[PDB]
Amino acid sequence: CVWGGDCTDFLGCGTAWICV
Repeated sequence: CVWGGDCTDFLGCGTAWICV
């Protein structure tokens, strides 16, 4: 749940930066 990222936090919420 951020914006301007590569991956996803929760889907529908926003992106995520670092993901596994």
